[PDB]
Amino acid sequence: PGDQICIGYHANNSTEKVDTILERNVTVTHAKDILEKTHNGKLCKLNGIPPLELGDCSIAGWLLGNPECDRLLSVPEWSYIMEKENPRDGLCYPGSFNDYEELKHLLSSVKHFEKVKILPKDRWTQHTTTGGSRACAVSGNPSFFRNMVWLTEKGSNYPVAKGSYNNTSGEQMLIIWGVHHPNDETEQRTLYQNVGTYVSVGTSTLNKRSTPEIATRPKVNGQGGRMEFSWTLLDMWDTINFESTGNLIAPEYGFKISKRGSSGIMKTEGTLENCETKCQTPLGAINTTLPFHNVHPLTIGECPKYVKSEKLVLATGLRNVPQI
Amino acid sequence: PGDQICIGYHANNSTEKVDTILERNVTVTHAKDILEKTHNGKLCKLNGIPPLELGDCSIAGWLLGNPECDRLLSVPEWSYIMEKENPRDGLCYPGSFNDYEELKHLLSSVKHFEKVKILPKDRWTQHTTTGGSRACAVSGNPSFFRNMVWLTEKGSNYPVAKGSYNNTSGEQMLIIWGVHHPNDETEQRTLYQNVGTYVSVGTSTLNKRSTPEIATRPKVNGQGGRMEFSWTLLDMWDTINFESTGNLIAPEYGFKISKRGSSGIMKTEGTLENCETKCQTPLGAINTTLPFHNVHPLTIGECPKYVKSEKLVLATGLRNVPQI
Amino acid sequence: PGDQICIGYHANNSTEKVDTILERNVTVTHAKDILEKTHNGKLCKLNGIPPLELGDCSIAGWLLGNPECDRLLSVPEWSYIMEKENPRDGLCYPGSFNDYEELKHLLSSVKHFEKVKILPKDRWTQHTTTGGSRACAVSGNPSFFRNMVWLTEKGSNYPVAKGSYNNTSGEQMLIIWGVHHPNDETEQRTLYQNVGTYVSVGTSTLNKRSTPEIATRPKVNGQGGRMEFSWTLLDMWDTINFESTGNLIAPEYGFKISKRGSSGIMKTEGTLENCETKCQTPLGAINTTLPFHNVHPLTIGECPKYVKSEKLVLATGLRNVPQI
Amino acid sequence: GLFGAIAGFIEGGWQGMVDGWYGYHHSNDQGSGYAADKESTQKAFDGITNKVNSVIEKMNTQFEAVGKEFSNLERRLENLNKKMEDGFLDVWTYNAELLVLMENEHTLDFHDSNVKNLYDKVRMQLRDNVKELGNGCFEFYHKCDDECMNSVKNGTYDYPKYEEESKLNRNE
Amino acid sequence: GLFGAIAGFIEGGWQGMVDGWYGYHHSNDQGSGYAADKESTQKAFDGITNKVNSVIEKMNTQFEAVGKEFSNLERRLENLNKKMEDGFLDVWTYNAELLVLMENEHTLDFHDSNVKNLYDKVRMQLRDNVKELGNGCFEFYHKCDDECMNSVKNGTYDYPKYEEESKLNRNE
Amino acid sequence: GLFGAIAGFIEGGWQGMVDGWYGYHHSNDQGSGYAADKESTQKAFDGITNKVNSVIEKMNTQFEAVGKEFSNLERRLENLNKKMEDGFLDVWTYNAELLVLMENEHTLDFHDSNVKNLYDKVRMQLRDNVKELGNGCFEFYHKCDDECMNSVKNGTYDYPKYEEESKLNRNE
Ligand SMILES: *[C@@H]1O[C@H](CO)[C@@H](O[C@@H]2O[C@H](CO)[C@@H](O)[C@H](O)[C@H]2NC(C)=O)[C@H](O)[C@H]1NC(C)=O
Ligand SMILES: *[C@@H]1O[C@H](CO)[C@@H](O[C@@H]2O[C@H](CO)[C@@H](O)[C@H](O)[C@H]2NC(C)=O)[C@H](O)[C@H]1NC(C)=O
Ligand SMILES: *[C@@H]1O[C@H](CO)[C@@H](O[C@@H]2O[C@H](CO)[C@@H](O)[C@H](O)[C@H]2NC(C)=O)[C@H](O)[C@H]1NC(C)=O
Ligand SMILES: *[C@@H]1O[C@H](CO)[C@@H](O)[C@H](O)[C@H]1NC(C)=O
Ligand SMILES: *[C@@H]1O[C@H](CO)[C@@H](O)[C@H](O)[C@H]1NC(C)=O
Ligand SMILES: *[C@@H]1O[C@H](CO)[C@@H](O)[C@H](O)[C@H]1NC(C)=O
Ligand SMILES: *[C@@H]1O[C@H](CO)[C@@H](O)[C@H](O)[C@H]1NC(C)=O
Ligand SMILES: *[C@@H]1O[C@H](CO)[C@@H](O)[C@H](O)[C@H]1NC(C)=O
Ligand SMILES: *[C@@H]1O[C@H](CO)[C@@H](O)[C@H](O)[C@H]1NC(C)=O
Repeated sequence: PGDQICIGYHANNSTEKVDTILERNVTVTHAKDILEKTHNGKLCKLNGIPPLELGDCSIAGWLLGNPECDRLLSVPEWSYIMEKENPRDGLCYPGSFNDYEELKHLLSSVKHFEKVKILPKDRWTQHTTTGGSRACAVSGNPSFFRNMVWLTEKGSNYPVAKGSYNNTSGEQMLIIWGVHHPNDETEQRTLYQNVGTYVSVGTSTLNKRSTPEIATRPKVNGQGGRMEFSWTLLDMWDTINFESTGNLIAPEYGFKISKRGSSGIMKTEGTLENCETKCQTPLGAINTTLPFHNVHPLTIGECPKYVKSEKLVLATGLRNVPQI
Repeated sequence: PGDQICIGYHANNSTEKVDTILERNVTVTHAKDILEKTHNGKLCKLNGIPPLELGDCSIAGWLLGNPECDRLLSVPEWSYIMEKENPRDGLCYPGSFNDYEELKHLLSSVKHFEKVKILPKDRWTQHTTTGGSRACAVSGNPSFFRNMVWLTEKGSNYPVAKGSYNNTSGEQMLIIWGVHHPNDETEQRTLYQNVGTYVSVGTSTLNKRSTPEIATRPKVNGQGGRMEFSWTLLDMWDTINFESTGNLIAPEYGFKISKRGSSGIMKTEGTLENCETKCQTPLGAINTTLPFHNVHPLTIGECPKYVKSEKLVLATGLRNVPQI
Repeated sequence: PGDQICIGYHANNSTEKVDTILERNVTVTHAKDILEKTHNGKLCKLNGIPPLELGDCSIAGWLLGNPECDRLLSVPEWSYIMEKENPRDGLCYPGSFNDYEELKHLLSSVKHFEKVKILPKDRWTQHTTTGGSRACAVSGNPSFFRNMVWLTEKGSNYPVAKGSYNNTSGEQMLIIWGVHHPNDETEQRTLYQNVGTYVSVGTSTLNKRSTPEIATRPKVNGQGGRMEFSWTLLDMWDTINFESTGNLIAPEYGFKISKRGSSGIMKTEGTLENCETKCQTPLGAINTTLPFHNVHPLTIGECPKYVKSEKLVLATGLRNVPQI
Repeated sequence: GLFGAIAGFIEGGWQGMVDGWYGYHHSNDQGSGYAADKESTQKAFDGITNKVNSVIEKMNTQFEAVGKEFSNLERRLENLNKKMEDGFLDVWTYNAELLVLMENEHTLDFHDSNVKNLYDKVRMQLRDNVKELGNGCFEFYHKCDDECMNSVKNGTYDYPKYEEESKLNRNE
Repeated sequence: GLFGAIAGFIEGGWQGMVDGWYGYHHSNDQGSGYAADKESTQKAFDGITNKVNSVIEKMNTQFEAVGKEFSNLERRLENLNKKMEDGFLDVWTYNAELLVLMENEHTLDFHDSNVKNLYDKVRMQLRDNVKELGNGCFEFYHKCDDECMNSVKNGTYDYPKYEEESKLNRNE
Repeated sequence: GLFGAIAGFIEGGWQGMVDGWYGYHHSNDQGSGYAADKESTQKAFDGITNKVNSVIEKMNTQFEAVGKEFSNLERRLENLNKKMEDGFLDVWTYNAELLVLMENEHTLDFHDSNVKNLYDKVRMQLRDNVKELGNGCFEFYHKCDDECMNSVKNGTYDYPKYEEESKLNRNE
């Protein structure tokens, strides 16, 4: 009965399971889970920079200056934008916003605006500029989008309205304007005196015109009329010209793009909490060094890669085999 | 010359071939073909529900009510729609259909309509409604799309035409209207009396207008004039308003979406046969439990996954090695 | 100390490295690099057929006949098109070109045009046709796009302008037209006499109209006015009809598609060299039998497949193990 | 193949072994015959069953082409849709075709490993009570009747039991 | 498994060998105990470390979903965007899940090869100075003290040194 | 490596064997020299040739980027096109890079299996007419001249022919 040497292998108390091609649910001595499945349930600052929290406002409500959005009249640099699925405060005077999704897509690469008073209201000397609507009422009185100017008849006249701005701000500038489509003729006359009007906008590359449409529509926020808004990115050193015999909704401001970068609009009903992260999802923030996550496909920041998997566990050790 | 025990392996008469990385055309003892390559060559009911067979009609011919499409005036729930590549019977009065592909895409999630008489013809008391065209002739006499109303002059007058419908049907409703662009002035006057007309449509979200275009065009189906059709999905409890001084082609009906679900339009010249399947392709129906098929990429129903492969055969047994 | 036989394996002086899953930088006896990384730095003929070199002209400059593009008035069949990132010579009279990217996409399947004089200038007997602009000056004198006709007032009148062409050329034909949007009324009157004008175009499928817009715009190439161009592919045996009370920019020519095939527009600042290739990239031509390349994603011709990899080397031999 | 047994040192397969993938042929005074090894065959069968399920189940969500239409002024969008649906189609064709070639290679080598392993199991049990002939067969140094054969085939061959007899026979 | 050692001819693992993946149990006059083989364990550790890095590094550029919005007259474009983002998502889920099943299989077989290889290394060194018991153990024909054991464990066992003694003992 | 032969029990490669991948070095009274094994080398060569063709042929339809342009009011469509063309590019880069790492691993192990298999073929033929030295070499118990060597190298070594002589020599 001689001396012996035996060759063998490690076993421990591990109950870590992995799958293979030939066999599922294999117990191994060591394993590496490579899938992050948890998040903190909060909306957070991203690298110290807070999102822009729109609250009840839509992108349109913000940029037009819906008076219910006044907290947003001046905002600092943001890391992402939080918008609700169906914000209440958008076009308070009802209507439409041309190429609105394209504008929202622009916002994914913008991180700050400087709002510039490009066409000061006081300079419309031949027109009334105090026009508002019960649809945008403030403290029980008719009012209007803060960033826009409703030009109307003055002394029963509406001379040709012309305004011009040369973008000397040093960056591309977002400019919005509108055309009022009245409910009826009494409205067209009381507001603009003229009939058969138009609104013309021209830059070096854009030539866009509207003739207003008088037509009976269902009331929205109490109004049968509509304001159709449009926008352009005015290049540096380019000039925008407005010209109108009536129905023009003029911008008073332009939004100079003051910071560019990777950003985005996150759809959420939640509110910003006092927390910090490198990777934000609509469900909450992720803090992991794992290469994959399965939390949500729409993330912002420095994020793991998303997969639909319920589990991803790599075997590192060997099959954990019970003692003899 | 002692007793013997030998270790060995199965061999049979199999000529089943597989490919591997190192070697092609390997004979193995057992194999599993995982690719379905056959179909029955027929168009079939899908889970007991027959497709909508358009025959010679286009989607537009159906929904406008081209009189050659009268078999389709009332149709039951369908599982898919069969349309020919180039159906003869579409816009019998020539013209165009705005956002027509978007309308066809809507049909991929709709499985039934209820056609609702939203604007009964008899209610246009101040206008003639019996207008038709030789382009839509029936039994040698001028006629018109069954679902639409051609409003014309009455007693040499065309007062402002206004119709309104509030969608109380309980579901979103597809509504189509048109504008007639005449060939010439004699046509504009004999039909509408007025010159310088418009057609306005408004809901809570849509504001769409047309001024008709008088212009010389090549004859299509005998006509130099054109009818340009547009559509909207009218939301529940929303109102659509029509308003016109002339050239309006009014709907008499709306199509309430009465059944929603996964569907689609299959392009085929074939006809429905008395057969049943879970998976329909344009070439014929598939009945298999195999995970892949290579029949056609455009399938409807509960289908295997499509690949371009000519063959997919998994080895299950071992290399089939000739006797010694 | 008996005789011996030993089993062993090849080793050589190879320093060829490969990576594997378990180990990087493995020396092997033989290896196959499957990634082409080199090109000749030149733009070349593709299978003996030279590209169309636009030089300083844009696609629009070419097709409209910007007088700075006169070398391109008749061009032979091409294999690809070379266009600069920002060509100087496009719309010399400023404006816009509707569906311009869609037109450029059409060019990817076209390899030759035959330019056909569809509407000879001399046939506009009731209108002036010699109109030009300092914006398109030639030898110090006002001129105009060579392919287009600027119809203006004759004897202080502009009768209704009507031109018609039936495409009997044997292929689909590209036709371009424009509408002039003047800066002011003095311009509208001096050029066209009429006010309240329109430009109508109609085929069997297209009905497109414009009313010109008089509006103050920043000067581009010295001009506040704009010409808005549009295009259509006129089917065989179809007729296009033009009709206008003013502001029409008529084509004199059509471009019959005379050769179809795989082509494309390559963006490059370079010039064609006297060389030949089967595979062209914007960086230079590739000549390899390797299955992959990493030169540039946008290639034309019979090309390897592109990947981002810095290296792809397959082991063919064994681990190259130092002598004992 | 990779493990050297199938079409290897065991030169051919057995037509006469009809009830499993791997097994035995014995030859003694009582006679001869084939028998499958039930345990190794069952393990291989469970492994292969799992493999085919796994390949299939991993491609249960692949791309599906949706019919859409595009106008004549939407050629870029049409081509994008086409390139996309084609692209996924080509990805899944490659995935299915590659997975199958790779797993076929592994399957064939798996059977080869299983045969080599069964051989080694028998060898490492019989030790020097047998001659290793080199063709997959072992020649016994002691008479091995049917019951002895069955102990080999179920892994309960008793080496000490036959040690003395074999050693004597191996030497004379 | 593929190489027949783990849960194979070496029937079970050792709870008492806590300082590596593979190794030895010795038994002599001086006593007994476990020891890891440092070299084979280190090589396996470096291999496995590289593998996990490689799988991870190969999926550092995968698809990322970008939030975009679409009007109610842009349903085809919306569905295209959805099908596309879904398509890449499904491709990467499959890639990650497959790569992991395939590499897990290879990892487990790699450990099995490493054990078999260490066994064979020891066997091919001891030659006929030992009995191969069939369970992963070798029984010596010569007394093998602690220092002798250490020569086996570091690959410097001296066969000629013990040849004469073992041969005599093997025969009497 | 996986099969334990290359950089394994056969410690190094042979610079002097220039005409194939695997083979022999013999040493007798007539002298010594190298020779490739033609059959094992040819089989490996055919296998490797097929492998490279298969990897290549499986990526003959991959994605191709098509140049398209987009206006400044078509940024969403442009980004969709970009994400798509980028997405397929990343998928194919991963596919090509992974396939190559995985197949390189298998190739290196394939050569290792081929060497081990050739060794075992020779071993299982020579049986106890030789000493297994442990380094890839066998030492003969009978004189083995050039013609005898050639029978080993082509798989027709006659064990019965030398059985009697070797056994006597092994024992005295
Ligand atoms: C708009 O403002 C600019 C800045 O003053 C005007 O002047 C020049 O415009 C060029 C055009 O790119 C700029 O690069 C320069 O900053 C300016 N240089 C000089 C020497 O004047 C521009 O001309 C203005 N536009 C109009 C129509 O008046
Ligand atoms: C259109 O019809 C509805 C149904 O009668 C009208 O009445 C309400 O509308 C709300 C709006 O969402 C519906 O939810 C309710 O079913 C109705 N409730 C009550 C208490 O009336 C609606 O007002 C009509 N629209 C117009 C413009 O008259
Ligand atoms: C335009 O030109 C064609 C060619 O002359 C005209 O004549 C026929 O048109 C059909 C229509 O597809 C062609 O297939 C034939 O080549 C022609 N055949 C005969 C017998 O005439 C066509 O009619 C012309 N269009 C108009 C409006 O006059
Ligand atoms: C996996 O194995 C464990 C223990 O070996 C067992 O209890 C369980 O049934 C298995 N789990 C699953 C999810 O199949
Ligand atoms: C495959 O093998 C069979 C028989 O072994 C042979 O007849 C045939 O040539 C091969 N088939 C193909 C398609 O190469
Ligand atoms: C690869 O190996 C070589 C020689 O074996 C060595 O000089 C070098 O450091 C390694 N190269 C890289 C890129 O790691
Ligand atoms: C194995 O086979 C022997 C011999 O026939 C039989 O007697 C015994 O019951 C079997 N033992 C086991 C553990 O299966
Ligand atoms: C290996 O082990 C022996 C025995 O303990 C020791 O004396 C020697 O130094 C070691 N040799 C090497 C080369 O590691
Ligand atoms: C193999 O080699 C021997 C010895 O040189 C030679 O005589 C014989 O012809 C060869 N036999 C075969 C079957 O290749």
